[PDB]
Amino acid sequence: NSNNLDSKVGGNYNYLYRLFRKSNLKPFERDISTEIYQAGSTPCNGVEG
Amino acid sequence: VKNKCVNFNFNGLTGTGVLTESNKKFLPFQQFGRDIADTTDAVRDPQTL
Amino acid sequence: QCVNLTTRTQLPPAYTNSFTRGVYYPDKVFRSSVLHSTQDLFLPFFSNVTWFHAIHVSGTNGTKRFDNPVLPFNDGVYFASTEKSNIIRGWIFGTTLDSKTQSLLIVNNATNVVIKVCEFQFCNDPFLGVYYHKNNKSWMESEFRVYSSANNCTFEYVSQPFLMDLEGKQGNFKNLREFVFKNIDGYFKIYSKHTPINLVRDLPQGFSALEPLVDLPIGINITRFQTLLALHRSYLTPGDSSSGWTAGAAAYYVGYLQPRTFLLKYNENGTITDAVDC
Ligand SMILES: *[C@@H]1O[C@H](CO[C@@H]2O[C@@H](C)[C@@H](O)[C@@H](O)[C@@H]2O)[C@@H](O[C@@H]2O[C@H](CO)[C@@H](O)[C@H](O)[C@H]2NC(C)=O)[C@H](O[C@@H]2O[C@@H](C)[C@@H](O)[C@@H](O)[C@@H]2O)[C@H]1NC(C)=O
Ligand SMILES: *[C@@H]1O[C@H](CO)[C@@H](O[C@@H]2O[C@H](CO)[C@@H](O)[C@H](O)[C@H]2NC(C)=O)[C@H](O)[C@H]1NC(C)=O
Ligand SMILES: *[C@@H]1O[C@H](CO)[C@@H](O)[C@H](O)[C@H]1NC(C)=O
Ligand SMILES: *[C@@H]1O[C@H](CO)[C@@H](O)[C@H](O)[C@H]1NC(C)=O
Ligand SMILES: *[C@@H]1O[C@H](CO)[C@@H](O)[C@H](O)[C@H]1NC(C)=O
Ligand SMILES: *[C@@H]1O[C@H](CO)[C@@H](O)[C@H](O)[C@H]1NC(C)=O
Ligand SMILES: *[C@@H]1O[C@H](CO)[C@@H](O)[C@H](O)[C@H]1NC(C)=O
Ligand SMILES: *[C@@H]1O[C@H](CO)[C@@H](O)[C@H](O)[C@H]1NC(C)=O
Repeated sequence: NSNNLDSKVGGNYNYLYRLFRKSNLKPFERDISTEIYQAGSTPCNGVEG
Repeated sequence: VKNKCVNFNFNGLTGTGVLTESNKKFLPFQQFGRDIADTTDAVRDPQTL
Repeated sequence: QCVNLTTRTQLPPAYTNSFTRGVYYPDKVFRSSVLHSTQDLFLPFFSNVTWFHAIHVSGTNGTKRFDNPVLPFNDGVYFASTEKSNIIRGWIFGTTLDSKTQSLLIVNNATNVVIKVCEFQFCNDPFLGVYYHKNNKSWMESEFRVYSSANNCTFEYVSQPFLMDLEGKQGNFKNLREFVFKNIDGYFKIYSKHTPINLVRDLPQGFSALEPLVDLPIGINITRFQTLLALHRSYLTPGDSSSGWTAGAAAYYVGYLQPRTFLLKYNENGTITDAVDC
């Protein structure tokens, strides 16, 4: 636990996690892309909505 | 200790036996040698090489 | 920076037979006078291997082949190279060769060896280039057109400086370099071997076990790769940096590894001298 280091009174937002990936990651694989995820059938064009 | 029956711990690999000078020429990336029974029968000394 | 080459003659792809090449040491365990059976990603014996040329033969039509296409990286790549003037400069591996995804660059800058996992905006026609000076009668490296921008990365490695003479030797191929590239569990496995050899056109027939070269902790998704070559410029073949170039004679062969069981023979000296594809 690192609550005394990685927590801020107003909220520490410097740590991020990847959500909405097309497929599961392979072992020891890193994905740092920031492309907009397409959950529905409507294509995205680099914008969120 | 050579030419004597001793317990040996070579780079974490433990065993018992007699160590003698070997004519085998290990490749630079190789550390252990095994026979047809998969037993460690040759070893490179980590210090004297 | 980004420059696309022109005046390239269109020719059908070439295919050759890999007889027994592509065998590498499965592990780092010494074995002597044994027959060892192991299941691993191997190049099948007598496999259909793609062949790419780099050659400029003059004439009314001639042939100007400078082959650096983007080839698939399915499960592992056997890359053989027959050359005499060090034409092959390196490779780039990735999924989308642009800034969207991270890519691995293994290049020879004619002074150091650069291995970089970085977000590269690769050119459509990436290459390297040396220049021949009539007064000096020497070849110097002058062009590096692999990528446009590099950003958002982790992996950097620069080798010790060397000379790596760039003279345009003429005659027969005097170097055969074999590489095995694998991408397993976030690790880029590179096995390498070098052979003198002496022949004209095709891949030499024989056996040569590839020894482990490097274990890069890469950790990226790889499905495609492109070979970065070196072109020649001099007082001849004039142009505007897009058509004023000549390609030194070289060939490189690409094959794909599959999960196979191989029976290798370790001689009394611990060298793999023969193999059987079960
Ligand atoms: C991934 O790249 C982002 C863009 O880098 C900028 O653009 C490049 C083309 C190049 O010119 C480079 O020099 C620039 O700095 C990094 O910056 C973040 O980009 C996001 C847009 O997706 C933006 O919202 C952030 O403000 C910006 N931050 C900074 C400090 O520039 C990324 O940096 C990291 O990711 C961010 C989400 C943020 O957490 C930032 O603090 C991080 O350092 C790069 N990501 C990496 C390196 O993981
Ligand atoms: C590694 O990259 C390949 C290609 O970029 C990914 O395969 C693609 O997967 C998407 C869906 O996930 C498909 O729509 C594409 O058609 C696929 N392309 C190819 C060439 O196969 C693969 O999913 C990636 N692997 C990981 C673990 O992210
Ligand atoms: C330390 O190990 C090296 C092997 O790299 C060896 O050459 C050297 O003799 C060793 N020194 C001592 C004091 O044992
Ligand atoms: C090379 O061709 C591609 C075609 O996809 C083009 O996008 C790129 O701009 C060209 N490079 C140049 C003109 O330098
Ligand atoms: C190799 O494959 C190509 C097409 O992929 C085919 O034309 C050629 O005949 C094959 N080689 C052999 C020896 O069958
Ligand atoms: C190749 O790159 C290395 C470091 O990236 C650099 O030191 C070297 O000078 C380069 N070689 C050239 C530009 O010919
Ligand atoms: C010849 O070599 C010298 C140093 O090696 C270099 O400064 C000079 O530019 C070269 N000649 C030409 C025409 O580039
Ligand atoms: C094994 O090594 C010895 C000594 O170096 C040599 O005489 C012998 O020819 C080698 N065996 C083979 C098959 O090369």
